[PDB]
Amino acid sequence: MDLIKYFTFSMIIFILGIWGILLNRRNILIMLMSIELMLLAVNLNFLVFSVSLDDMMGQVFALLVLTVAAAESAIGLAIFVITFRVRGTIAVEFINSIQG
Amino acid sequence: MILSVLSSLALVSGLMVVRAKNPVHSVLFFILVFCDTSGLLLLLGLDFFAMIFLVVYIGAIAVLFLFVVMMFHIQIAEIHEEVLRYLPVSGIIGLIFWWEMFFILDNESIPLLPTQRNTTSLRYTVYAGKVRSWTNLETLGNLLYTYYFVWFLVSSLILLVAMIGAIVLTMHRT
Amino acid sequence: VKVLTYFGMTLAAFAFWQSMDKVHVWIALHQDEKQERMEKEAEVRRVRAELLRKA
Amino acid sequence: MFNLFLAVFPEIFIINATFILLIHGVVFSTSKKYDYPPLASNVGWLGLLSVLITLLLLAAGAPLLTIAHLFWNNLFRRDNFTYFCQIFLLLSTAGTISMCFDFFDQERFDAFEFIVLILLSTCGMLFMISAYDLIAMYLAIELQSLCFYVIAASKRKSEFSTEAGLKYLILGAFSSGILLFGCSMIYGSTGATHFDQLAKILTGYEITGARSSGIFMGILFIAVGFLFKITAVPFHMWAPDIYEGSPTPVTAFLSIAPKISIFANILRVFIYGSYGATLQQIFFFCSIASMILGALAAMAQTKVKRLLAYSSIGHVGYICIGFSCGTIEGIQSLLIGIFIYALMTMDAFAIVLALRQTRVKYIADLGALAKTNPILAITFSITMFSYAGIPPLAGFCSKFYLFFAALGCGAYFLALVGVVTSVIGCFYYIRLVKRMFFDTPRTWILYEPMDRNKSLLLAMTSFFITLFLLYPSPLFSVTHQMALSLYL
Amino acid sequence: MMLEFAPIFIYLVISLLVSLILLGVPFLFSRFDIRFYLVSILFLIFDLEVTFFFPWAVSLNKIDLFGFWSMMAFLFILTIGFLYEWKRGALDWE
Amino acid sequence: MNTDITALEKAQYPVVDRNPAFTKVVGNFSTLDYLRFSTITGISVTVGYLSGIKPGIKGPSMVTGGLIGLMGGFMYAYQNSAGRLMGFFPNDGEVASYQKR
Amino acid sequence: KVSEDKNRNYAVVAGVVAIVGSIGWYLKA
Amino acid sequence: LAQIHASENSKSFEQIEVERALRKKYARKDEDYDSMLGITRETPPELILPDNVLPG
Amino acid sequence: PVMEKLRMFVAQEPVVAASCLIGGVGLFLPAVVRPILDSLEAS
Amino acid sequence: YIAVPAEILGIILPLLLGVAFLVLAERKVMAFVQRRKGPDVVGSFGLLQPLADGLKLILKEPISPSSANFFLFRMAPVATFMLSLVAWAVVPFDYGMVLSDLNIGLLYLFAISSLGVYGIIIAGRSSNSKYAFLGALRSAAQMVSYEVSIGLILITVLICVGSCNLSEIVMAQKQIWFGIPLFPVLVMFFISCLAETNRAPFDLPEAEAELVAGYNVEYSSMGFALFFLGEYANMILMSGLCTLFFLGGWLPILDLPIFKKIPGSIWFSIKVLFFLFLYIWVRAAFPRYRYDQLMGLGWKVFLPLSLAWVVSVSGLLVTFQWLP
Repeated sequence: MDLIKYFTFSMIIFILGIWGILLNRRNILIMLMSIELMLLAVNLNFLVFSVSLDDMMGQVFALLVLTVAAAESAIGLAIFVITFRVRGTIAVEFINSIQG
Repeated sequence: MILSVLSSLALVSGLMVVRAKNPVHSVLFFILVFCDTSGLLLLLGLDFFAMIFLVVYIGAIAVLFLFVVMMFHIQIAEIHEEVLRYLPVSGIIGLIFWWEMFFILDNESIPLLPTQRNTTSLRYTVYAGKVRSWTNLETLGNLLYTYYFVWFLVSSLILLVAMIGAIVLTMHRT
Repeated sequence: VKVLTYFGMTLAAFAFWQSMDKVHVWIALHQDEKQERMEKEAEVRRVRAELLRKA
Repeated sequence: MFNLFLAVFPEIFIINATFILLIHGVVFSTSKKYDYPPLASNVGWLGLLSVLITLLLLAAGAPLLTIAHLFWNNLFRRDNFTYFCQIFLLLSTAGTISMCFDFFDQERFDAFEFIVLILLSTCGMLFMISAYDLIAMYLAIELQSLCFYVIAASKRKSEFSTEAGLKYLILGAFSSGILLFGCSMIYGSTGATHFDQLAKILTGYEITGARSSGIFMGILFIAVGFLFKITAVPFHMWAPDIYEGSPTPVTAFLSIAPKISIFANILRVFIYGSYGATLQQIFFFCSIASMILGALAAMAQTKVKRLLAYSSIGHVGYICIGFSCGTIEGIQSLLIGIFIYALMTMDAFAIVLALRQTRVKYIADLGALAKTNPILAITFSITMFSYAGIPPLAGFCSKFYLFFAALGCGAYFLALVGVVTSVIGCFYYIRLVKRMFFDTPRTWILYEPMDRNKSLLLAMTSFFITLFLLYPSPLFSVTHQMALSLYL
Repeated sequence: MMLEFAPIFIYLVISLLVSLILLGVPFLFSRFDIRFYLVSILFLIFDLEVTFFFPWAVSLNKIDLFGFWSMMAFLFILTIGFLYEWKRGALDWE
Repeated sequence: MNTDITALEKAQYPVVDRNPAFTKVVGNFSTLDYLRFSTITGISVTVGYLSGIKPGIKGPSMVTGGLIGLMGGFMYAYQNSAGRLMGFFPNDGEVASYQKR
Repeated sequence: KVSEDKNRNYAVVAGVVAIVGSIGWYLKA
Repeated sequence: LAQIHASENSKSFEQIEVERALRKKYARKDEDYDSMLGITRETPPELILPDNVLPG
Repeated sequence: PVMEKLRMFVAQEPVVAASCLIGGVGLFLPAVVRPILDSLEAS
Repeated sequence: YIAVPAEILGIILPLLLGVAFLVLAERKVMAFVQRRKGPDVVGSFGLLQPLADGLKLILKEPISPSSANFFLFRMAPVATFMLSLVAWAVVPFDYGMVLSDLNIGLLYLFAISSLGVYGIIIAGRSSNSKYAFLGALRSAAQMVSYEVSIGLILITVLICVGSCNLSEIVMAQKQIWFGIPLFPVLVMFFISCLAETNRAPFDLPEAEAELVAGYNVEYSSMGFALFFLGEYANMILMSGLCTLFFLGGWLPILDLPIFKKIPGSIWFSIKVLFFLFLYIWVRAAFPRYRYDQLMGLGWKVFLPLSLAWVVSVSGLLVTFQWLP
């Protein structure tokens, strides 16, 4: 039952990311962290499957997804900083001008 | 059992990432979720990935999150909302995703039920593979830079874009 | 939260994961009924399409 | 050893030229001696030259791009379909760059890093087209996406541009995570990431009763990611806001090139892999939703950029109808629709960038344009009638297929949706012609004449739009070639 | 083998206990600086560079010249990034 | 590192040399190859000069454009020469020199 | 009597080289 | 008013060219990119009119 | 006259010059010396 | 596994004593350089001064300011103290004398180094004092900056050895110590260790006179003690790494029977003691940099040199096929 238990560990992290999106409509920083939780869960999936199949391709991709996650976080927080610097606040009511 | 302890720690720590009032605490609970993930990786025998999750996720990414969040001094009013009203929608979404994905492997990967018989005596050992064993580190390093070097280089291009975009978006030179 | 609150939530999560273990054993125990039901539904579809082409 | 890299000569050249331009820009923009010169136009001209040399290298080396195919097999796959897709992508990028010099000079947008990021994303889309493994596909998609996040926020003091970048990063990272979860399910279920291995594993079975739910959901999540990328409803709401909030040359670039590259990916992944009906029903239902929602939302718009965004959503619906039918003519028509929509969009954004020198924002700003600039009002009316699909303009071609497949794959509800949404689209397109020709406003806006680059591009695209149906043989032949080369 | 990690865990628990004994016995008697974001970004990039060097350094004897030159190309791209950052004044704290 | 030059689409002309060495391909450069090289380099120098006037850096811009053109023109000439030696492009002169030496 | 701007002269040479080279390129293909 | 008009009308060809280039140089601005570079472009004095002719 | 410009560049920035030299030897040896050794071994 | 706690205690307790006495030795050597005597009244030759200061500190009343971060404020010194203690599980003192023979021990040390920043960051933020917070941010930035150079130097050594096992790294120096060919690398490593332990000339938290309040300004009694003890335990560790990586660990100076008579733990201790003397000698010798100067040194001097040395060592070993 090993494979199912590791899988459900990763799955709970993924669902927690989804819920964190669902539960933070005023908190866009936590939304970015929920996306990072989903990415972590996917990385875990790849590593667990690599072990389970005796195949190395899951580990190569896990390392590359690590690089991608780091780049995404750096750019994401830069955009957060310039959004805050322009507006003076992070409240969602100040980032809703574009619509229709 | 051990997997149950780690799963419970990660579940509570993740709830605290997505439910803490203070975003600094959220970033700190995220560090705990990454530590727990490192423990899981150690159980799978992948010690390189277990160390790298510590070095990159906690040592570098969480630090950046912490620096930004701490200097932002977010006020609790700008981000506060009551979440009792989302229990039904969270319930339906989470229940659909639970019933469908916590059991996606069950048809394909049927668990072996533990019997009251010693099945350890049927483990077949092949000593030929054990003469010169490879670590996780050198097994990965055998592939990254030769058979799959193009993806390695594309990842470098991704990092270059991150450096350029960070400078261009935020730099105000004195 | 209080430290005791984090401890109690961990205990509850541990109980949840043991319950999930019981669910997994239940699903594993009913693979044979799934297989036998699938035998019928696929064979019904065969006997069916074969009869529908006799005419 | 050196001759193996003949297969990556175009990419090597474009990447090295991008590095040269990055260094040149950063060295001479910081120079006190030259008084910190704005280098956006200089590096733009040099980068346009780099793109044209890359195009020369790629098109003149057609057989050499398939050299060492076994050595390069685990990294990418170059064939005739990729050859033509990459040529078209490079042409789109060259046109978009040529449309930016007036914006650089007059708004004084001085950042040369804009050109560098456009070139790096062009590299990423070039790698996207030849991707032949889920890993490589994801990496190239992420490179392209990160470049777009950064250029969407380029006007870093503007509320609109910062808002656009923030929504793009969150919705883009969310969709990428969903797609990556699908790749993990497929890998876990099949032990394979290469497209050939996935083809062999999945053909002959589809849903054979004992269907792998892991494979099925990997496919579903990957499909959701692709649909986000092509702005299909219900994964579309990021597109109008990002299209409006981004700087207009970014909007022009995001409207064309990513669609070419993602549709190449979709073809080589789905049409080539083999889950079957569900995959096409996904795209069928999303095409219908896209046509209806795009038509209604565009009918509600009062600003030019939003109208164009919703029009693009509707047109991707029309194009995806071709992928839904799953035949040779379906793929051919998808490719023809992509090509014609790209040329039309390039026409429309050339006009928009020309009018952005006097800050066009509303449809009503185009009042009395047939008096102040009659030949521009005619060129723009031709584009709107082409968008509406009025024969014998090039836009009819794509509309003709929609009904051809609807009566070919036997789908009359699709036909009815097409008739109603075509009528709605015609209405909101001819509303602009009414504004430029029939209205008599009290206050007029006089617009500055466009530069030579945009006038030449506009003249060529307008001649294509009016006269393509007279000599359509090359596009038909080449798209038939590409549709066949997907399998052989 | 992962057997050698168990002493590290028991060591952690004992260190925790010592920490709490030492800390407990006495209980018986609004200004954002972008330069910190920029240093964080630089550190993250070079953290990933050290990470990609670890497998390369242990695998150099098998990958030979091909592996060496692919790592050199990787470094060249990241060092172009570093030169960009240098010329833009991201390495200056005055 | 195991390698394989074999292409997906077979060469349609006499294969003078399957995997010609770098210096052999460079020495195979013809008059047309040098004409392509020179045209690309000259156009690139010219574009560098013309686009450099407004910022005031016409000379440095000329050098940058010339470098881009030199790399691109050399790559194009190499492409053509190696394709001729490998039989992918019409290679009358290569075959005439091969059948004699 | 003499054009002094050296960079201008080199640019002129490059333009002439490009024109003559394009003509030769057509003439030999 | 006569002072500024007389100053303009008596400029030589070279000074006319110098000021035409300067006028084109300073017609628009990018203060965002300037702040990124950490520089402050200043209007040259030959393009600044005296205060006695300004509307205020 | 790019010969004292190199001299000034070494005088102003000795760490950069030393890094370029050290890394340049590291790149030069496999690029040039190593094929010489491989060829000398073939004969 | 029942005797594992005995081993762990036989590591942790003598380490806490060695740190107590490192503080004393620092006060004695600085005193002697300054023509003073140093602690010599509390016990014979001042040898009971550590005990007296520790007992004084535990008898001090805790303060616990009225902050909204009561828990984090107390947890930060625990965090840093634990991190400083746990690195010693993988340190080999002699052949076979090590608690955990990790095959990934080099990367594990790098990971602990990377974790060390959080204690300082959290102490600075949880203190509810802008001076403490700013000092903490500067110290964290300095630490992460010099971690890059530390990691690239680790890569140089790994290239020479071809294994992350610390015992293997030591035993690869039997032919020659790595500090002979890589003496500049040893110099840069020692300087990067000074900057990572926040030691002179890089000790920003000590520059209170300079209008720079350190991250631990609000701490008193035992939390303040835990910060100080973690910092000093890190100095012995960084002296142990300098010894393991470049001075051949427990190996003798010369492979001769006269030198092989004294055990390997004595050799290892003596080299560690040499490096601890230099940490104190430098504190006693030079003034300190400003924050901007040491940041410039970190990014503009030590990153480029470290990267160049990686390239040069790997290229030279690949050229002549001297790789492990």
